[PDB]
Amino acid sequence: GQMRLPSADVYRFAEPDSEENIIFEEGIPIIKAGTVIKLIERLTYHMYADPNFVRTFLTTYRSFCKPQELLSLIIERFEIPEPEPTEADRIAIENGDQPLSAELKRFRKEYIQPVQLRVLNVCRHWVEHHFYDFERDAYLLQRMEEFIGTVRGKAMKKWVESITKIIQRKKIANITFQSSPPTVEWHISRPGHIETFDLLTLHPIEIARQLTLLESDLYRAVQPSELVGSVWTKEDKEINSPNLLKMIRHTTNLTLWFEKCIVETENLEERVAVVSRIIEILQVFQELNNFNGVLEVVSAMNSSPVYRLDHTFEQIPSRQKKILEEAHELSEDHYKKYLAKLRSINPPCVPFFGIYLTNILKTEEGNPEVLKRHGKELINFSKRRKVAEITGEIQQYQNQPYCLRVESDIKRFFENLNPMGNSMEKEFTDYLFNKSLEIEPRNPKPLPRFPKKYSYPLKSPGVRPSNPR
Amino acid sequence: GMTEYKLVVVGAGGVGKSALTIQLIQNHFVDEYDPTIEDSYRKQVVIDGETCLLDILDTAGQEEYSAMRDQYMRTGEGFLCVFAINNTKSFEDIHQYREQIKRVKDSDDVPMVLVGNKCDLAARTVESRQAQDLARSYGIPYIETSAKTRQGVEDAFYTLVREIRQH
Amino acid sequence: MTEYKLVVVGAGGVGKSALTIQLIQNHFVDEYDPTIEDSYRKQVVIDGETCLLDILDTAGQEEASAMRDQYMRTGEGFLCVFAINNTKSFEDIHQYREQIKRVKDSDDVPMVLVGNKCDLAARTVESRQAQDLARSYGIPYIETSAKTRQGVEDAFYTLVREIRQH
Ligand SMILES: Nc1nc2c(ncn2[C@@H]2O[C@H](COP(=O)(O)OP(=O)(O)NP(=O)(O)O)[C@@H](O)[C@H]2O)c(=O)[nH]1
Ligand SMILES: NS(=O)(=O)c1cccc(S(=O)(=O)c2ccccc2)c1
Ligand SMILES: NS(=O)(=O)c1cccc(S(=O)(=O)c2ccccc2)c1
Ligand SMILES: [Mg+2]
Ligand code: NA
Repeated sequence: GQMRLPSADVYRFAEPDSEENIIFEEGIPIIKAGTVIKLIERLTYHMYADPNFVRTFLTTYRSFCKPQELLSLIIERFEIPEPEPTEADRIAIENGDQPLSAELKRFRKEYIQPVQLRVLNVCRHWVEHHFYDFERDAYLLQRMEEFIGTVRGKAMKKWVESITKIIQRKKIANITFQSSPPTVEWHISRPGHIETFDLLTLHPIEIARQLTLLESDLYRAVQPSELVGSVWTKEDKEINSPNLLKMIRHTTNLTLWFEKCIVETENLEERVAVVSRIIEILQVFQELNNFNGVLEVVSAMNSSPVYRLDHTFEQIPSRQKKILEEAHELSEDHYKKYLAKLRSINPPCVPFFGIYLTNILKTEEGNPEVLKRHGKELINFSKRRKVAEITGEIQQYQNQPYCLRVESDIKRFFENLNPMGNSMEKEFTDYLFNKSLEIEPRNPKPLPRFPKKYSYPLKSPGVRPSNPR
Repeated sequence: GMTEYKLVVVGAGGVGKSALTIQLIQNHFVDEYDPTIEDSYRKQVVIDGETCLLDILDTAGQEEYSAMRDQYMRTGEGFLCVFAINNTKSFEDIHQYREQIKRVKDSDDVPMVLVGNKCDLAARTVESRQAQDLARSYGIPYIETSAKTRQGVEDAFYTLVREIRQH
Repeated sequence: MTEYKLVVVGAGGVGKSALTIQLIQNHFVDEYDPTIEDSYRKQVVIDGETCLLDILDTAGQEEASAMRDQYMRTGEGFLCVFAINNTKSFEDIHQYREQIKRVKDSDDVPMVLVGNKCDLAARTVESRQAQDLARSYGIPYIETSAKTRQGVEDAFYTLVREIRQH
């Protein structure tokens, strides 16, 4: 038969399942809703582990339970009372014999030790992957250190000592590859001559590689704490979502730089060379699976100042129009082809973050925090699982690093790019549009001629890599 | 077959804009949503006896990707310009959204509606007369909506479709 | 995209976690932090087909030995890991093999035998003895180093191929 449980009066996690405290979705069960007590029971269940549940719960729980209260509840979960001796044990003891204690030994082996180990696994994951709770609340960390440091008994000893060390390392807190990265490529600008770096003087292959390293690092730095609760849209977004905002602001700045390079090149022939070079950079972005970079280019080519430059695109070779059109088709029909391509490529990649943000926000906004059943309010956990499915997809693409060498000067050039200068957004985007009208006036105004501005060759070196010995 | 209208929602972030399209497309009578689901933004409706398909683009949450706005906007035939009635800054933003739509569409007469959205119980700071005056100065309709009761939601979208049909 | 459920099993300290983190992050973990249970996910193209690997990293410490049936029921293929400088861990392999067969009630479970820490000179389990065991199970034997990456992709992706052909 099943093991008997502690009385629910001394141990709250032994209350029977009912529709008043837990609801399952229609081979482990999937929870639709439940009380916080039932969620924690199933998070640390004696019959099975649910590693995806641990991640989901620790990513999303603050929408229904405070960190201090979570710690109190898992300590309460951990402290399981042992059963009293059975009648057979009693009779042995009355005869001066050692009891078999069969039921006690089974309850230790099959209930207490799995539940306690799974509580410790929650603590381990909490500290390793969600340490910001402790960075932001020193007293929470003290309570966790005291709890872990006072767990007695040899069955848990290896993990108690390990978690203690992990905590101490987190308080005061290297890649290997299948091959060598390719050789850094140079064009007109030579190594160390940062003063000449520009769109046409750096090698287009190396522009795409160094921007991909930068954009990959920015993508990989975004933590789930910046996303849950839609906090990047709220008044404290600069405090709560700084890595996400830095990543988006890089993307915006690069798009505007592409636009500025185009419309400030007033000579038609030179502007064709600029647009052609940006499409070559797009081609290398595609080859590197840097979808953020792909859409930085697509956004620039579809901006109001650039999209209207019919005389410029008239001279772009058909094969380059095909590259740009295929990249733009990724975004059509609510990113249908982008989503399919992202799910088919071989990482590393740099996803476009914007779709994730819209889906997290709409999942939060479009589902209730609680479900009301039989007079009780149950936490709607299915809503949190949906959010954590998105944060988990983000994390899955954050694992794989690019096998590309950093060039420190090119990296610094793109980190310091500031096309807007001291201008405000409206002033600057009106400036770009007025430049577009200057260089290609609205019909029927005649098309003017403008002098060249570049003193170096406009011919591209192309985007196929070279390899000397 | 039936006409499809590509509608685009624009407006300040962080003030409940997304509730408009969620409430429209939703199972009206089950408060639930999965935005990842293929065509969670397409809806067949009957407006003045004529059946049509609405395709709604709402990039809510992507407001910081400001250099993508032109591309997103160009996809649209009609626009809902949304502000929150308890956020004066979102109301003051409307002028620049309308100007950007006109530039992107290269037209001084783009089908659009002004939507004042009540996203919570915090005190209203934009009175209906202020928003009516602004809408009249632009020559466009004004609709107020609740983010919680679905009031006004159908009116906002159907009014925009009528603006497209009568363009 | 086909999804594959892989499980990494073996004695404590043989390098199950280091192998998994090397595959997932291209990083070698120097610390020995005993695992309770961790789950990872990896999208990867194998033989021209994209798939999605779920990788369960399990506990080798004997104190967790009563908690294995649950993860063996759900896994579709098993990396059975020992360390080539630890003969007891090689002797523990047969116990994992027999438990998996019992739980899944099958003589035909996708498995790969993995001899880890092959970067270390001081070997105590000879390749021939491990290969003989693998042949008796009908499965391949792959020597790996989580430290240098030698054999790591081969081990995991060979297991994917055996699930695919199962
Ligand atoms: N030299 C070398 N050391 C390795 C290798 N793999 C793991 N180690 C080392 O062996 C120790 C244990 O590794 P670990 O991955 O934690 O082993 P585990 O099998 O996951 N242990 P557990 O079953 O307790 O979770 C660590 O110090 C780790 O750095 C390897 O290929 N070479
Ligand atoms: N929508 S898009 O991103 O593909 C795009 C944007 C600007 C220019 C181009 S184009 O030069 O390929 C072009 C020019 C004229 C007629 C057809 C195609 C494509
Ligand atoms: N559970 S864990 O601590 O090992 C961990 C934490 C974060 C992310 C990951 S993951 O990227 O491997 C991942 C992503 C999506 C679904 C499952 C797994 C693993
Ligand atoms: Mg381990
Ligand atoms: Na206000």
